[PDB]
Amino acid sequence: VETPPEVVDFMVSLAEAPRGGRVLEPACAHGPFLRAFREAHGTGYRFVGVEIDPKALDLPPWAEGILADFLLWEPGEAFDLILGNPPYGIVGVFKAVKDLYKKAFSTWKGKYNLYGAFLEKAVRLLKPGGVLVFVVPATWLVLEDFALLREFLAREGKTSVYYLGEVFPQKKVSAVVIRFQKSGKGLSLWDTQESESGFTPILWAEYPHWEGEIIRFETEETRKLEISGMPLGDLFHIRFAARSPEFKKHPAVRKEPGPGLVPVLTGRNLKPGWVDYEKNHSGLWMPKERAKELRDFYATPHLVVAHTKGTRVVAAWDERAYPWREEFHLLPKEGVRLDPSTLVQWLNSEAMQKHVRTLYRDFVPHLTLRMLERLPVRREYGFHT
Ligand SMILES: C[S@@+](CC[C@H](N)C(=O)[O-])C[C@H]1O[C@@H](n2cnc3c(N)ncnc32)[C@H](O)[C@@H]1O
Repeated sequence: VETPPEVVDFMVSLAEAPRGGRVLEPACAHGPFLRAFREAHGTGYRFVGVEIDPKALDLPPWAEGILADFLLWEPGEAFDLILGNPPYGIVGVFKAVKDLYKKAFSTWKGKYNLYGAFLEKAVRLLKPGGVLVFVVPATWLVLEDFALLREFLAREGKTSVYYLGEVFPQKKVSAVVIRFQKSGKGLSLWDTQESESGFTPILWAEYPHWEGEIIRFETEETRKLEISGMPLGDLFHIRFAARSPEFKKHPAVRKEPGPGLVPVLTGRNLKPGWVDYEKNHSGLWMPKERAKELRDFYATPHLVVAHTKGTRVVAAWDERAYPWREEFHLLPKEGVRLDPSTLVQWLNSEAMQKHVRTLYRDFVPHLTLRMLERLPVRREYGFHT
């Protein structure tokens, strides 16, 4: 929260409304965007603010305050411009309300997130040609739970995404400003440069036929690398480890070492290019040959790629086939032949790190399945014929 001034200024500069138009700020509180817009564009507008907490609603006399749950409020009028910084979070009573939300919002998938709902509601309250400018996390660009939100936006209007990054005081959230015009078109991806005067936009690329696919920062080098290799997801089955509880509810699993016992490995045992079979980080041990009973692949030496180490590719070949409590487990597909040592070297390479960092920056904190499935494998490390 607490939208930094330079961010509010940037958003206000992308905003527009016809003289007399209705300007709305959902989850307004004291109305930071209502005020800023008026100061920058003028008084000739109808300013409206919606707040649910009667103790937060602190608006000037020129603004029409409204106490309601934006997500469930049904006004009788559409709006020209919607400005705001929607609440970031899940389920906030809670589960009770959540179900009404789940039935009210069509883009709601998985645990979703409140900001996605605000976006859909906002678009639905917009009149044709209307404009919304929101600051939100960058997770919806790549995450699976936001696939429906992406399709929605793509089909309802033209979308512009301005990458800001980690601009808020709390540093682990990457922000993005979305400028949506309810006048169908495609997607424009912009980057920004932070200077003393604030942000300066820089057009990165445009996708006029965008229909909701993941948004990435592509360059000629990424494109090149991807067309000249095959997707890792065509050569391997990506499997998931058993969660810690499965192990604890499994007999033969001890919480103290002993002879014949092997440590249940975690992401701390995975190093770039090697596995540390020595240090136990889970506090669980079990007879190696018994791991096969939790997941069959535990008995097969295979490739392990990290999902806990952030947005980078850390991989190793588990030659010993130990039980794992996490990470991605890759099993080659039928007929795929590969060179483990060179594949591993390739995945941990600088070029691979540069490639991934270029595309997804810091949108999300960990490498996801969708990012992993598309990693290009040079045909000289593995192939299916
Ligand atoms: C992200 S804050 C934005 C505050 C302020 N506009 C700013 O930019 O700093 C969302 C505010 O709207 C209110 N709010 C939270 N959940 C809401 C909901 N479901 N419906 C309506 N208002 C909500 C809260 O009081 C909260 O202060």
